[PDB]
Amino acid sequence: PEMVRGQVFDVGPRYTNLSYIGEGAYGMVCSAYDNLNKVRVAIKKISPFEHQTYCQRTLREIKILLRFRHENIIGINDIIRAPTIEQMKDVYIVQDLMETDLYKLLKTQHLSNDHICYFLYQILRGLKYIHSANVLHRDLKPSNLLLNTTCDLKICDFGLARVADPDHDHTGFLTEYVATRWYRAPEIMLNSKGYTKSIDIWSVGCILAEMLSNRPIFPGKHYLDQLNHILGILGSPSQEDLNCIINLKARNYLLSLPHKNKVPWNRLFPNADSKALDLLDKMLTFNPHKRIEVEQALAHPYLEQYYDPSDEPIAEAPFKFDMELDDLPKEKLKELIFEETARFQ
Ligand SMILES: O=C1NCCn2cc(-c3ccnc(NC4CCOCC4)n3)cc21
Repeated sequence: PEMVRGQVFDVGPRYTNLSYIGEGAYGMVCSAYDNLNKVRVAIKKISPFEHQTYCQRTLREIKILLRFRHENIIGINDIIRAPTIEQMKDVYIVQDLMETDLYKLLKTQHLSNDHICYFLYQILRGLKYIHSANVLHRDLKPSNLLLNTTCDLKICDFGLARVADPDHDHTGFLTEYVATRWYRAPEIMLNSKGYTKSIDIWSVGCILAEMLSNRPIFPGKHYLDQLNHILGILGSPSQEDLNCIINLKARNYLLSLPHKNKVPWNRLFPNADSKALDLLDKMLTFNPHKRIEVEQALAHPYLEQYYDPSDEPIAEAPFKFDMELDDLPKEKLKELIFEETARFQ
């Protein structure tokens, strides 16, 4: 029973030579050698049966990643768990080992325009597949973008993912949100539940600004401060942008603010490619209805050396509806996780 620094990692005999990677709200990740495929892999240990929320996230991810098959999306090679529902306390997700992530890379490395261009193309190609399956990632950020030595990119962590539900997206002002603050679209704080595809596009726009300068574009220190950073760059929303905001608390908050001028992209990023800044502007549009869609972003002149619609595949079977796991307790979801992972036994 290998132990990765004070913790049980029961993955053998197939997985040996274990070394710690990271840890978080997704469980704990480690590297290990696979004696069957003769290569090193990544193993994610999840213990979700204590909390119902963790049961949802585990099932969500397993279900999505098992259906998805795409070069720019991390696959699941194996799932390790106990032979019975009674003995099952943990779930181990085995994935292809990646060398690093874009969060770690941006902390120490300046990217050339060619690297920015290629990484962005890959994000969008993976995102086109995700959205074609009617799925929203909802937590796109540099630590969820994995890379290898040849600059291949894979989107990981679908724990917070949901099936798109545009008809049920409206909500009140300052309504609680789970996804990472710096990459949150402005509508999240105003009137949106984050149930539309446009929320992922905003996150990609933030990632692009981050690749251009090695600094987050909207580094809010807390929740309402996020919207101050966004408005501090985009300027005051137009009358037309405000007409889409019909709940009065959000509307009157925006109207109460002093007039702010848009900070031009060329001043924020004076070394950036003019086409990169034109695409950035379209992804970081205040109005989510006017915001560029994934297929238009792929067709933008900035990505013309890579744009090939016949080599940008879509999902064969989209997810019809969102799984009603909001009220299902940790026991019915334990049986669904057990059934979903049966194939790997
Ligand atoms: O689902 C996940 N939640 C968030 C964290 N996370 C990482 C992975 C993962 C998968 C395959 N390889 C690697 N390699 C690492 C990348 C970082 O730098 C060291 C090597 N990481 C999957 C997840």
